Amino acid sequence: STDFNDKILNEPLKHSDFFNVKELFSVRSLFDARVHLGHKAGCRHRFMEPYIFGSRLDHDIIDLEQTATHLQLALNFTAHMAYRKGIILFISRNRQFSYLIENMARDCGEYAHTRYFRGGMLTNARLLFGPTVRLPDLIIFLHTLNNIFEPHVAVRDAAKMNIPTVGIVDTNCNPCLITYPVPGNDDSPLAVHLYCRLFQTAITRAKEKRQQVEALYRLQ
Amino acid sequence: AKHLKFIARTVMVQEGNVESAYRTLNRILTMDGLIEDIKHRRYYEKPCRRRQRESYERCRRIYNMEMARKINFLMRKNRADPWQGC
Ligand SMILES: [Mg+2]
Repeated sequence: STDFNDKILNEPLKHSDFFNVKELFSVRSLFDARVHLGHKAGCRHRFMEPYIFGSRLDHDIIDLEQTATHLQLALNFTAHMAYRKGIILFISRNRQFSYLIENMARDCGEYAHTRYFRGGMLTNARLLFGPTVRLPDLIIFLHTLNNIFEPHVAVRDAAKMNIPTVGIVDTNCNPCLITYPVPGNDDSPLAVHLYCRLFQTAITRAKEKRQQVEALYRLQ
Repeated sequence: AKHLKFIARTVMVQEGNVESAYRTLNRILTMDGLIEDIKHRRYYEKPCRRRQRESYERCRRIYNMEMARKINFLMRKNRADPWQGC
């Protein structure tokens, strides 16, 4: 058990990019997906200024260099969690992409909550689901805002319950409590599809690498 | 008194529909504020009450114009739910 854990769990933590997530994307791919388009300058959020490249005719432009760095970190974290077999829950209240996100979750073997987030799903989880339920080990927000342009209550609840949160934060979002913010465009279908594909690929790579490493260790 | 008669506030009836003529005249007086002015001048509105009423009407107009702007802005979003079910 000791050696197994030491060589399985802690081995990947010794490498900058163990799962090679940087190859999954490039600044050009994000640009082509339009990850760099934000809302009007009037909708801008005070905490999203550091990630905004500028304002092109009252339209904010998200610094895709910072997006690339943040996306690297978020994808690496997600890959490591999937490798460690944690529960990854995808949250998004964008009804335009509810179906897509649910399908991505089902395909990648993780969970999704794209519906009306009932109060207490995380803070009252033991009562709602059962005393032995296992809460998600990572929450990935494809849209950190609810359908009234307020932060998803899941963000606050995840911070409360100490569940790390990856999250795509647009120029009108509040990245303060999101553990791994990925400044980007969460409203374009192209951008949302790119995010879904990236997270799906990273999680699948992590799971398959976990299986491969386990087989390598157990066969010897 | 010293002006010519039948030029001010005079409307000509078309085809004999005095009801339409009176409606047009009433619209004219109301838009010019004469009806409200007469109603308010029936009794003396003391200056403080007049100022309070003017301020209240200005605030009411600001609020109504802003609410109408919001309604007209959001009216487009009264479409059929495109993502019904999901
Ligand atoms: Mg957005």
